[PDB]
Amino acid sequence: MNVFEMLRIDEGLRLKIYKDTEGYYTIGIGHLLTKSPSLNAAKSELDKAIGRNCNGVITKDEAEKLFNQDVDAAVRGILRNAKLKPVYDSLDAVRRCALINMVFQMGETGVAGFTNSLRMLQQKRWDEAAVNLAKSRWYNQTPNRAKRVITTFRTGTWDAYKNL
Repeated sequence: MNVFEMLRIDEGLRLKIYKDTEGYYTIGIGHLLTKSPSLNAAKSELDKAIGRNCNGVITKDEAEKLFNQDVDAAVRGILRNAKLKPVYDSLDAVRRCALINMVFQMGETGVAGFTNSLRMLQQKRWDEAAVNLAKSRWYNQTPNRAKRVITTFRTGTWDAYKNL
């Protein structure tokens, strides 16, 4: 299993503009288009992102292209962030995938706010960090996805996804 397959499981694939769990306009593999209420603002962002008039719909290829960009941007963002990088560097390969996942879902800024949890992961206190991470809006809003990520940080294996 790799980060791509992991995220594809967590986000799903949708070829037509859709609303995410927070009610935002999204397309493809979890690609946020806008936080704006206007479907029109969304279709506009979409066309700008793809480079064609899409009329709210994209091909598999287009979705995968966006996905490749988003994962790359997530990784580079972690590597450039002063709070994130040291954590990332301290982790093993699977746990690294877990942090990429959180950053892809909630942005760098959002993850950087998990001060205490970050400190625990850095210290390799797996159990403690898992309990701390669960005390968040993140966990309460998307509990099954959060549990999958949390288990990944906890165990250092792909067990939570081997099911799926």
